[PDB]
Amino acid sequence: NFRVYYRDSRDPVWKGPAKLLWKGEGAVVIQDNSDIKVVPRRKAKII
Amino acid sequence: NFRVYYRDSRDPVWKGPAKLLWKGEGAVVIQDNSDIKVVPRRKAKII
Amino acid sequence: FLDGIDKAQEEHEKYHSNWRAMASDFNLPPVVAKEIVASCDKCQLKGEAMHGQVDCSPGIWQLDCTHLEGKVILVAVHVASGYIEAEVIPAETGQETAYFLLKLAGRWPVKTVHTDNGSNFTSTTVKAACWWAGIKQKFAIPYNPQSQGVIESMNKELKKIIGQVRDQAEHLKTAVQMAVFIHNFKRKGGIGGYSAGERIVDIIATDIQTKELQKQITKIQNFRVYYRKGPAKLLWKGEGAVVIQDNSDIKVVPRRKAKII
Amino acid sequence: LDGIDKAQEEHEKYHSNWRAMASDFNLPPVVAKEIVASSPGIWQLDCTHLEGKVILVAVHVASGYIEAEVIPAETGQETAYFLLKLAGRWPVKTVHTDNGSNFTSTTVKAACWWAGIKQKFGVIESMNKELKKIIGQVRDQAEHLKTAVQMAVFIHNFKRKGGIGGYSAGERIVDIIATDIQTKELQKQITKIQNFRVYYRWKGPAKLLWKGEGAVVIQDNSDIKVVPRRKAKIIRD
Amino acid sequence: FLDGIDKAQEEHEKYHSNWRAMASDFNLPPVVAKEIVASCDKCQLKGEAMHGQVDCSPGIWQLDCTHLEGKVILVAVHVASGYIEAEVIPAETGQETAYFLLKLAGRWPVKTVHTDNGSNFTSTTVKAACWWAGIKQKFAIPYNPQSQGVIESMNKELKKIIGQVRDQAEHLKTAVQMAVFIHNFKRKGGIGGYSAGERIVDIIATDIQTKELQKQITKIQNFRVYYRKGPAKLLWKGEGAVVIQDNSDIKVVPRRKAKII
Amino acid sequence: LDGIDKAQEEHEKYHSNWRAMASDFNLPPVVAKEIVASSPGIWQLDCTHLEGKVILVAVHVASGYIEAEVIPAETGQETAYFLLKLAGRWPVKTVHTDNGSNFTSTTVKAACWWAGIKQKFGVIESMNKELKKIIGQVRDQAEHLKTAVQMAVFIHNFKRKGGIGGYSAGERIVDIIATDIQTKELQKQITKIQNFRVYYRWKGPAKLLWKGEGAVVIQDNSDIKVVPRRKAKIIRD
Amino acid sequence: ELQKQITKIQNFRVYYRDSRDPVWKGPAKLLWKGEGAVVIQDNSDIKVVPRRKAKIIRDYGKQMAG
Amino acid sequence: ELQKQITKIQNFRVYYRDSRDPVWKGPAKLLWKGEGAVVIQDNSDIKVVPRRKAKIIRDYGKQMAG
DNA sequence: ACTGCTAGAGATTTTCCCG
DNA sequence: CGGGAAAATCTCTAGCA
DNA sequence: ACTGCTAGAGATTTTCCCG
DNA sequence: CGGGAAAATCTCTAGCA
Ligand SMILES: C[C@@H]1CCO[C@H]2Cn3cc(C(=O)NCc4ccc(F)cc4F)c(=O)c(O)c3C(=O)N12
Ligand SMILES: C[C@@H]1CCO[C@H]2Cn3cc(C(=O)NCc4ccc(F)cc4F)c(=O)c(O)c3C(=O)N12
Ligand SMILES: [Mg+2]
Ligand SMILES: [Mg+2]
Ligand SMILES: [Mg+2]
Ligand SMILES: [Mg+2]
Ligand SMILES: [Zn+2]
Ligand SMILES: [Zn+2]
Repeated sequence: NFRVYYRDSRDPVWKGPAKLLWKGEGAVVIQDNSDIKVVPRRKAKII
Repeated sequence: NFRVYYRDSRDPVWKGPAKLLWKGEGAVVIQDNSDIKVVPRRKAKII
Repeated sequence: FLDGIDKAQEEHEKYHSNWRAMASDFNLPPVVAKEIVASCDKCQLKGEAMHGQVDCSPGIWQLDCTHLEGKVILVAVHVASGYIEAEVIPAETGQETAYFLLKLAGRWPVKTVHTDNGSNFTSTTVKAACWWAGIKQKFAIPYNPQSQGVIESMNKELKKIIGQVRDQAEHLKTAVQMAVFIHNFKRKGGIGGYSAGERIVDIIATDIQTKELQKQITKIQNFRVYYRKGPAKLLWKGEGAVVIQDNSDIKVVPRRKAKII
Repeated sequence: LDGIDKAQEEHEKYHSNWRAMASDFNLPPVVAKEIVASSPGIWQLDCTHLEGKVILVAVHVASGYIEAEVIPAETGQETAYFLLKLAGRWPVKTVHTDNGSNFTSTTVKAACWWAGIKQKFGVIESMNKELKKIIGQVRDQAEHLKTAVQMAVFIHNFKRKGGIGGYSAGERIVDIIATDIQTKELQKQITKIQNFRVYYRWKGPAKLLWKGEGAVVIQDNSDIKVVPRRKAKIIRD
Repeated sequence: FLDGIDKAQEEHEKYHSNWRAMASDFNLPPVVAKEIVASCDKCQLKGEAMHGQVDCSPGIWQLDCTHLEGKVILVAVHVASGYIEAEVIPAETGQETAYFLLKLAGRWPVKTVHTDNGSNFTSTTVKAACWWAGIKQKFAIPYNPQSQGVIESMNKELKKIIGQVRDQAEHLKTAVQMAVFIHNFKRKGGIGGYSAGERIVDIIATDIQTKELQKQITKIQNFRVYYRKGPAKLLWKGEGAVVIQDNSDIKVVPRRKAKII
Repeated sequence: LDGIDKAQEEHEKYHSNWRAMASDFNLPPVVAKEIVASSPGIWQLDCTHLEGKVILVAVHVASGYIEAEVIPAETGQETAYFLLKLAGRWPVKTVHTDNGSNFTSTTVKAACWWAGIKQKFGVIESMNKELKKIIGQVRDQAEHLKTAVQMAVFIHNFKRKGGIGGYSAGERIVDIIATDIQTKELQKQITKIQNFRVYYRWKGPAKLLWKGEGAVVIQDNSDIKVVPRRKAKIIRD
Repeated sequence: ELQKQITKIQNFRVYYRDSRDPVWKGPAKLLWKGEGAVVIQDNSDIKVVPRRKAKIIRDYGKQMAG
Repeated sequence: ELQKQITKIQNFRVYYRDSRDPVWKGPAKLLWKGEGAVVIQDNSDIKVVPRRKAKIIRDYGKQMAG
């Protein structure tokens, strides 16, 4: 399991921890409170 | 002698040719129609 | 360290000091200071320092809108080649964009378009067009213009040319076509020293020719390879190396420990 | 380098062009061109009418590849604009028109002068007939006419396959333009080297053909001779 | 080439093709195509791809204003060390800024301040302050925030900290001081693994000590060097190399062809 | 490494501290500390009055370096704010106050708890007198009082030089804080190594002191012995 | 027959990238082409490359300068 | 006397930059310090550096470790 | 005649520790 | 002299607005 | 489950040409 | 095999808004 912290969409405030559901080269798919998002890896931190 | 073409100050339009009066590392001093300016070398082209 | 750790958690809870500071002041192994910082939710404020890479398959186009002198310019780029099609439109609507896209798909092979999430690109009528032309639609991550770096840089370039040739037209649509012409045929560089028109011709022709040649080779060169396994389908033998495809998985194995049948 | 004599014999026996020679005998194309020496940019422009609207069609003669858009008025401005568009999408060297009023306007002439196109005042009519057939076939799938016109241009350029190879007009135009790019590249190389004179072994001046990594192919007295690089001197005249 | 050049100037005058395109199409030496592009005023649209480097002398400070939650935060950074002084102010005025600057100059050795051209920094009262404190004023090139990259990055950093500790204060001025404290003493890294407070102490102390030591050395070690010239003042002999200062010009010469008197 | 015995003799003869030893005999400071073993963060805080305004002065005891600002009200909030400012500009470990109402507020206590300062309820008064003297000397050069106060803080910290060396209070505070940083660095090193035990030549456990590039200095039975690195084994206890 | 075809397939140049390097690697030789992957050969090194990362040309200015 | 002073002056570390390289070069030894220029020695190479480009520390944590 | 920088995240290379 | 792990270094990004 | 890029300017290294 | 000059490659930036 991983914890993800991310900047989503124009909001300059980091959120998390979310579950990592999928990691590709360039972007990750996370689950933050039953709300699936797609975040560029420039805008995430996986721990 | 050199010809200088430069982007001055928030104006996105390149001007010139001006005379180069002085070249330092990082910036140049030019004369465009008796009007001396100081331009960063990121914003000039000397020929 | 049990004493030094607790004095470190208490101080981070107040100052959010970085791992170097808590290693220097509480005498901690850098791994332990890092584990302290890594469990503070308030300190996760930074992402990776990389970039992804955009798809550059031969059939992918990036579309975007751009604005100039009050008008809307719809632009497409062929990603592999740098070849553009632009056109001044009446308004950023799905109707107009679906029209532009039908034209493009009839003039070139378009398999996939990639756009941001502007309302014109996401409209239900651009979707009906793409479904008729057999186009796959790929939408970026919202508010990530880097997902379309190719078309976005092409806006830079198109706008740059239009400014060089603006005094030769009266209307903007004329200058937009002048700039599309100048970019596609009068600017040379990149891979192969080409212009974008020559390069798209080369890319598309190469795709057709390689498809045909490989189809023939596979029709003729029919073999099965056992290496180290199952009857892996042979792909290429040469130079003492063998490339096979075992269960839709491509791998390079040296000629040793690999028999061809 | 060794196949030069085989190439000469094959060409004297079968009159084969430089491509088949430089392909079967593995020769640089300038040499095969020398042996064999020892359309692509043509479009037809015509306006058609249908449901009271003007459709301005362009056909690439060599391939049958179609560019058609509904235009608002059969005026010189709309035709000059259509022509700039076409010239920016494809390499267009010469247009064949029919001396109509719009095709002879000063506007279209200035467009052609800017885009470097040459104006010259039967395939276009058969292509109009095929276009009208497909438009009638797909009219029930669009509301407006311009949409059905583009649907038909699509079906013609990519979903109709005919001719010898079984290709479509888009495949054909790409093959033709590719071959044409090759032709200009070869001619550019020939023009680049044809100002050099080589003295080998010293013998009289020779027309230089190639400057490989291990040899220097030349042509003297209507005959092609291979010499090693160090045995000859290349100067520019 | 006289024919191919004129066909190239005529075509550039219409399309502004790049030098590669005019070399490929008119058979031109790349130097000649480049000379064609280089004489078109309309094609000079791009500057060098470098950056300058900001002054980092021990006595230079970069000041800027920044805004948060509706308030104005004046910030200073010591360039050599990364040490900050911030303070919430009533309004971006020259009076307030001159006050902040008198305080800074009384708390630290400030020889030179570097600012952008905001009206508060250019006011006649900040100038009277700097004249009383013996400060030299350096104004950036207008609209070039890169001239102040240090203070501008410090805004990033200060704002980042204030957001971590904002829930521990009620007012903003409190959180600004909390962040100045955390940055100056609770974050470690850079040159010497230091924090910014330790690093400014080290920089200033090193400056004083080296000034003193070199003053003594030059008072004692008094010699003149003839190399290859005039009696160049000796600076440092050692390891077979000699460094001298001939007419306010410092140069490294090997011990050979250099006699010390 | 060789000067260890010379250092021991010098210390038995003159009782010299570890700095003068590690400076004259070229020793790593942990070794000189072992031989010699064989204030900086103190501020005084007091409020003064002048032209009906409150001036809140802080003095660094060791150096005489002054931080003074005119404050609006002699309240606990203004003092807590002044104290956060000071603690963010300098390393402040302990403040000496005078049990006044503002210095004893819950606000100042929370400020000190956040900034890790210790509160303890004569130099401050002499410094107030000197500050008032300079303020009276420079009052005609400013309109407001806060400006003249900062002018005086400047003159005192940088333009008044006294004492033995002829330094000013800013030079002194920088020297003192530098030496203090050195002290914490040395203590940090000592704390880092004092959990290791060395077995050399095997002999009993030894207190490790240094781990250079070509030797390993230790201390056994209140005596310091240098051994080559390969001749001893270092373990952590 | 077949060896002609193979020698033809190996005349196409490939430009490509690795998943964390932004610069395009210079021309390699194409050995095999599939739907998803392209097998190349860059300096006697047989890499596999995903299709989305490979630009396969022929370079006509090269086919014709020899 | 003098050689003590010189050995002291050579204990200060210098971080510096060249006029077109953004990264700070690691610690060099200080040999001489003037108003405008600092003379250093980085890997047996005696460079001259303008003052505005040199960060002269002493590193106290290193000093107190040998 | 002036000038992008800083700090964190991850990847990659060096160093050190015991054999 | 050999690996393994940890330290050190290097590479690269956002935000400064 | 997706993803910065492109073209020009200058600097630096390779290649080629005649010895 | 040696330099010199030209070609080729590499490094890095703004603007895309
Ligand atoms: C309403 C639609 C849909 C949702 O988002 C907005 C806003 N937006 C913003 C930019 C922009 O910020 N370009 C500057 C830039 C910065 C970095 C980079 F890598 C590339 C870049 F182009 C666009 O280009 C763009 O097309 C849009 C747009 O279309 N929309
Ligand atoms: C009215 C004063 C005087 C004249 O100019 C304006 C406007 N301005 C604009 C930025 C800004 O664009 N920051 C983003 C950024 C971008 C790149 C980079 F390298 C550094 C950066 F900080 C400032 O920071 C800033 O202080 C000002 C300001 O003060 N003024
Ligand atoms: Mg958009
Ligand atoms: Mg865009
Ligand atoms: Mg500002
Ligand atoms: Mg700013
Ligand atoms: Zn934290
Ligand atoms: Zn031009």
